[PDB]
Amino acid sequence: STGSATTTPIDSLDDAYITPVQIGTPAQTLNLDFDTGSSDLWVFSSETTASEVDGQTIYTPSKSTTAKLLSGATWSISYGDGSSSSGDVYTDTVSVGGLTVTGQAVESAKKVSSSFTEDSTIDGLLGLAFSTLNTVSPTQQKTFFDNAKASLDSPVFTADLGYHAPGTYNFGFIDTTAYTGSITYTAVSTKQGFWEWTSTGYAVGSGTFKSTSIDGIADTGTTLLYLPATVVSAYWAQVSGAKSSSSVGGYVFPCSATLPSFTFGVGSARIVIPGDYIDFGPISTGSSSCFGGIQSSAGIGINIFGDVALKAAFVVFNGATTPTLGFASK
Repeated sequence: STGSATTTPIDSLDDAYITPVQIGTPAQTLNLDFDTGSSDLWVFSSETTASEVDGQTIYTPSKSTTAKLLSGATWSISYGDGSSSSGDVYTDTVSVGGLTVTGQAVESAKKVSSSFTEDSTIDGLLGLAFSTLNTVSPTQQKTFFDNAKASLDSPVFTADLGYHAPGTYNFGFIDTTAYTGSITYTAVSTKQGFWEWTSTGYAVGSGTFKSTSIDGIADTGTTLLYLPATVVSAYWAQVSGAKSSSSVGGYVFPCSATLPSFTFGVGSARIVIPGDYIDFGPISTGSSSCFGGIQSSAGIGINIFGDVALKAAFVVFNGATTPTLGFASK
């Protein structure tokens, strides 16, 4: 089997991407944030504290003939941005782009933090990291991908995120028309539960390539590119007037700037992030100070190849017995 679904930016900055997901019988379609940096499929629901729902579409398990309470199971998750959610668990039928999993754990939120409430466009998350990170207790649950894997034509999914435009998540096949040149594959460590890999270096603009190992995670659920302070300083030094602002919470730059590209290495291959992808617009409405899309990972404890990086590539998440990651230009 295979699946193919379009993923759409939630706003004009590509802050996140939503993908429609069918849950239950009859189908209830919710727009979920596919997150290769976590492993829980959770939704706003009829059980979510009413004051914490503000515009989201909810899953109502009592209206699904295939929903079953997973008795005794609870979940609770905290994300790198300080947001969080928790609740109980149902199993139900879940379909993405025509690919169906029966008995998928659907984690129903009883509580969500303010960041989730305030984002009317995201109805929940669909985790695509390794199932070892799933938070369901006392019986850990599998991701949608883990459940689908044996049925797929090939044990893979691909992320093809757009810049200010829709893109595609495919399951079970590689669309050879969706990228240019060849796909370069690179080793993955699953030791921390992430799609963790090592970039071979970087370049800023038209500058020379610096060969240096950068360990990090491929994370569709993180907006920006978070890299070591040395690398980030070298990038922003090429932008007149750019500076790290403790008050804003990162590097800012004059909105009048033209940003240089940023290249990262995948083996001997190179992925080029155009300068415009690194612009996250005014820090507040009407400001001439703009927020940068490349930020320091110092104090996160891990480097994160988030959407800024991933949207410059066609990315293969290969879930074979020994997982790997593939990157192609597009």
